[PDB]
Amino acid sequence: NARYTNILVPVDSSDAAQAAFTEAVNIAQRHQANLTALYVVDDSAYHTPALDPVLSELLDAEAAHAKDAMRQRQQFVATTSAPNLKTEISYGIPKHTIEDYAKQHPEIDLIVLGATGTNSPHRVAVGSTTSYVVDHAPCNVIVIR
Amino acid sequence: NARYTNILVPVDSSDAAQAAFTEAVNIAQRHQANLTALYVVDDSAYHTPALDPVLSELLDAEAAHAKDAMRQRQQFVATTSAPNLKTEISYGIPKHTIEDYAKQHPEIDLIVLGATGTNSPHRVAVGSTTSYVVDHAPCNVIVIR
Amino acid sequence: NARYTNILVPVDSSDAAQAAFTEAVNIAQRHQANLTALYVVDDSAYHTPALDPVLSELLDAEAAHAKDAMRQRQQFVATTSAPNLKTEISYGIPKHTIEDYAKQHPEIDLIVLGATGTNSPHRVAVGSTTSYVVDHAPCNVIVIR
Amino acid sequence: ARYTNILVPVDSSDAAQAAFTEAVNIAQRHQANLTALYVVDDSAYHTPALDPVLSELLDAEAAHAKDAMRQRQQFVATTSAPNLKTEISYGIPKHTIEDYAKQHPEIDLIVLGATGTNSPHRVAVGSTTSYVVDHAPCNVIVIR
Ligand SMILES: Nc1ncnc2c1ncn2[C@@H]1O[C@H](COP(=O)(O)OP(=O)(O)OP(=O)(O)O)[C@@H](O)[C@H]1O
Ligand SMILES: Nc1ncnc2c1ncn2[C@@H]1O[C@H](COP(=O)(O)OP(=O)(O)OP(=O)(O)O)[C@@H](O)[C@H]1O
Ligand SMILES: Nc1ncnc2c1ncn2[C@@H]1O[C@H](COP(=O)(O)OP(=O)(O)OP(=O)(O)O)[C@@H](O)[C@H]1O
Ligand SMILES: Nc1ncnc2c1ncn2[C@@H]1O[C@H](COP(=O)(O)OP(=O)(O)OP(=O)(O)O)[C@@H](O)[C@H]1O
Ligand SMILES: [Ca+2]
Ligand SMILES: [Ca+2]
Ligand SMILES: [Ca+2]
Ligand SMILES: [Ca+2]
Repeated sequence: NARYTNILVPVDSSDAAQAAFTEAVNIAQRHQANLTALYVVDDSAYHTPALDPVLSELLDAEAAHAKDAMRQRQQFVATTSAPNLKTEISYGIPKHTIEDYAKQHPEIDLIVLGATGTNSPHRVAVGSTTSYVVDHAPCNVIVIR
Repeated sequence: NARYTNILVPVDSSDAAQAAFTEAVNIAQRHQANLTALYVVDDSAYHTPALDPVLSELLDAEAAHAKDAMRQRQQFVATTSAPNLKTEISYGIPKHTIEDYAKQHPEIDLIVLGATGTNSPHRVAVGSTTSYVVDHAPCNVIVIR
Repeated sequence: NARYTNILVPVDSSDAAQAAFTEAVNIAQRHQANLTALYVVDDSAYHTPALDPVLSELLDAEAAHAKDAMRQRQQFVATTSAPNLKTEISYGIPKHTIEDYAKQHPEIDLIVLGATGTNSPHRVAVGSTTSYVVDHAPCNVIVIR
Repeated sequence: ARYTNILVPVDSSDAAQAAFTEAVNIAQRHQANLTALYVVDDSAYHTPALDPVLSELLDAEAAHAKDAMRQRQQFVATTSAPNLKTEISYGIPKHTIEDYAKQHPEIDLIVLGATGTNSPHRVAVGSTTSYVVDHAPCNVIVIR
């Protein structure tokens, strides 16, 4: 019977992304699929070179919070029958970085995304990351709400 | 342990939609969910009352063809372990009708869609019916490519 | 001191598109630009070859109605200081045809569009033809509402 | 009929500056008021302990946006455009631009670049433009 083999679940810090992760674990268990959770630290903030260290302080703190969240997720997955969890934090423009991750790891056959994220839940029904990735992903994409 | 209960798969006459239907059957099998396939006959063409019978002839043929496709899908589904298939042909503006179907049958907890359809596979990676439904659906949506 | 030289105003049969045309003539007058109004007859309806005559009867009537609206538009432009009006009725998928038209005539340096059209004013603030054209046009695009 | 009040939201990109330049061209022809708006995006993830770090960053970005505004004020003085209001706000850009137009309902044109700082090698129209075209109460023109 036909199955997903390699799932990607991009997550920001939002409850909607965490609900997408939870469903991605459920999908991974059902299909006995590999699972990768990816947080992108957005590094595109305008700055002159003089402000490099202030930007690093901000992003490295964001990265550390994201790593603490991934550690809790690894513990959670160990209580399920999903076979594994790889966790990854990378820096870049989130939507581009998600697209490139999928395209440059072509074994990935599903992306699981929250409908919304940290910025726009009381303004749109679907955020611009989700919309972009739906558009540009080389594989199936499921939007969780 | 959450599972889908009632899956809606909107189909046009395209191969992309038929691939979406095949996956919806796989999801319905794995979840033992109810499945409904829905073809919308687009009835919005410009016409004066004098041309009603001409348009009616064209739309009635399209409907009949869609019903032929549906009969074949019922036969397919009987070769699988999916519980059932409800088949529906509706007249309306496709993206609005899909949205309304999901909102008006709120037990629907997944919509399955092809990325593209009959019109633009050669111009876009995601068609405007998909993009509309991803935005406006009250439930999870999965885009199949 | 740049000016437009060759403006395209795609119209459907909606009031919103006619308000677009009205503004296109205003822009045309100001820049002393050439103006082209383009109505696309959507010929993408599902039909087998036995049905071509039924479809053609529908499309020819739509085309004839469009031609009468163009006649009225030529009359209106002659009451203004806008240099001219070319009118065109084409057959194809509307958003594709508009894109192709602007690429076929690269002199075109503005496309003027209504925000919405005949199908979706009660569902969206901007229609799918307009968003497609904003995305895909090789030149500036103004949206009229 | 003519435009009375034009808003031209700008980021720091060349695209946006081309948008600004056309906005001046439109403003002169119509003898419309012109406002240029730069929104400092303040949505970065951060805990309270990091408030002052983010403040430092955003305040520098704001300051650069002001140097751009000053150079634009000087350009507009060379033209017969009636005026330039310059403004710098803090918030989510696309939301802020929408709010600005609905909170100043005299605005009858928004002029935008097709793309901006982040995505010209990925999309033909950016997400800020997309959102404003959709949510604006008035005409919107996309410059490319
Ligand atoms: N930085 C990121 N890293 C990884 N995944 C992300 C990131 N940002 C968003 N996502 C994924 O995309 C989903 C939707 O977030 P998105 O950014 O589209 O919404 P939003 O922030 O509410 O709106 P917008 O950013 O368009 O204002 C999230 O639930 C998450 O799954
Ligand atoms: N008339 C319809 N009835 C039911 N579902 C449809 C209909 N039209 C499209 N869909 C669904 O949406 C999916 C994508 O089709 P969509 O219409 O968005 O693409 P397209 O025809 O290529 O592009 P567009 O119509 O934007 O030019 C289809 O695979 C199908 O699942
Ligand atoms: N067939 C056409 N020929 C020329 N221009 C068109 C055509 N259809 C739409 N347009 C142009 O696009 C503008 C917006 O129409 P659009 O089709 O996007 O909106 P809609 O019909 O309300 O929504 P949708 O088709 O997405 O449901 C119109 O005001 C017109 O300028
Ligand atoms: N922070 C801002 N303040 C004011 N105007 C802006 C801002 N950001 C973008 N704009 C306006 O929107 C136009 C398009 O920028 P947009 O942000 O949509 O493109 P992008 O940065 O290339 O893509 P994206 O942000 O979707 O990755 C700009 O040229 C500018 O006119
Ligand atoms: Ca976001
Ligand atoms: Ca379609
Ligand atoms: Ca339309
Ligand atoms: Ca941007």
